[PDB]
Amino acid sequence: TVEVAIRLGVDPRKADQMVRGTVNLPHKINFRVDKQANLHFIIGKASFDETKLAENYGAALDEVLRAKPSSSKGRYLKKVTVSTTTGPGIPVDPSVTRNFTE
Amino acid sequence: DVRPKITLACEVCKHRNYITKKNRRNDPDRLEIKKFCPNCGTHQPHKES
RNA sequence: ACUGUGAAGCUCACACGCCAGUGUGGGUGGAGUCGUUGUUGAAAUACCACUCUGAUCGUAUUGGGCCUCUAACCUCGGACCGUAUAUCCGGUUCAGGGACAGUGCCUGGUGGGUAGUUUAACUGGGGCGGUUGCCUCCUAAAAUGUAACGGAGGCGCCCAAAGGUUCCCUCAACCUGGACGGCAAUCAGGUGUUGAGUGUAAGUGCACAAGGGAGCUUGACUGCGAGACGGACAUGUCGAGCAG
RNA sequence: UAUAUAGGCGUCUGGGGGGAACGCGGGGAAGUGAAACAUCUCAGUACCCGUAGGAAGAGAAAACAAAAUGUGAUUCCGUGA
RNA sequence: GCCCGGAUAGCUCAGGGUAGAGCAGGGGAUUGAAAAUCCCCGUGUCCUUGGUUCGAUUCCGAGUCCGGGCACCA
Ligand SMILES: [Zn+2]
Repeated sequence: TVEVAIRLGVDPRKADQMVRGTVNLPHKINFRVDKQANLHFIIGKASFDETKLAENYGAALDEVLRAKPSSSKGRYLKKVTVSTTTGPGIPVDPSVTRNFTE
Repeated sequence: DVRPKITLACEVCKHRNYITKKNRRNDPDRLEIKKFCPNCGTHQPHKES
């Protein structure tokens, strides 16, 4: 299917510049930035409900924004991908950061 | 500088109240100490910056 | 996850390849690999999304490097004309260079070629040498202060305890007895009133301990401060006590 | 040299130079002061160039002001200081 | 203050699952002795601390001693 995969613009090599999150949104998971500065979550795909996971996706995004490193330089959220199992593209717009369910 | 100048900031309000000197070879860690904080009005833990 | 808009199995080609085999497309034929697979830090080469390392394709933007062409611009190359006199000047035309060079604005480099200036004081004359601020002692003439290139030294730090508080203790030296052990290590008994020690020079002090040991701890605070010391001035120093 | 132009003839009308001070537009020092000196001052002074007039320059808001229904072109004096 | 580079045996110097190479030093061998050559050794906190990783000389951070160019109006 699909998931929530974001590319945080942070340098994972630096010890200080490490992003770790933990959020809960029913509508306690653990998120760790890869060694190549990527973040992946668990979500559905395009062929699913509309507002069921919209609240779930919004809560997780706020966790990443609140956990942004202080020393991060440049754009923080560069890309978010919701591409299906066989479908290409389907990239979520990174500009949406408040009141997703609308 | 062996003995550099350090500033102690309150844990709660984060105000910088005191400045002193410590040996950074004998005490490699950030100095932790309880000092009076005028803003909070009471003795609070202070930490090096 | 897959297959008849046709799997494997063989064979046809290509690229990588430690030719061990991988990946791509083609054909015959049609009914497959796949989950804990057993070792493993990591399990599936079931598959998917993002991505790293190199390698390669395309469209968009984007910068540099050259070769050309002549029409800008250049020629103290030639020939005519103004012009009777003209190695000036200008114009016409041929021959060459040619978006280079020259010039304007902006910008980095070299720059005694030139210009404006600096290059201390003390001092038994000046130079050479030495010194310049702070702390301690003597000279210093028993209050305070007192000069000389007079006599001796030290400082431009250190300590998170070597600061605060409560409680406890008494050294150095000598004598006597003890396995290595001796003048001197650790043990034991006696005499021992300061001769030891006080982070660091000297002086004044400290055995009542300011010296030795231990438990807790951050007052190495905030707002203030009667009254004084010292002083050309600017500096410097002590302080009971009130509240949090 | 063709269009023509540069140029050449003829004729009218102006210009040139001087002046003590004042005006406008440009170029622009140093001694000196800082108890030295380079930023700074001296000073846009001294001097130099171009120009006028009886005076010159400026002048009729693409202005001040601050919620007041406030002034209302320019120039020059006194305060503001 | 900014940007790069160097530190690895006694000496010089190459290097995510390697500590190595050439000279030195010790014994063995060749030679009639001697020299010149071949064999086998000993030699190492990979500047020092920490981090990522199953695993670091190798990647990252800080610090130490050098070197080069530039910036520096209490
Ligand atoms: Zn506080």
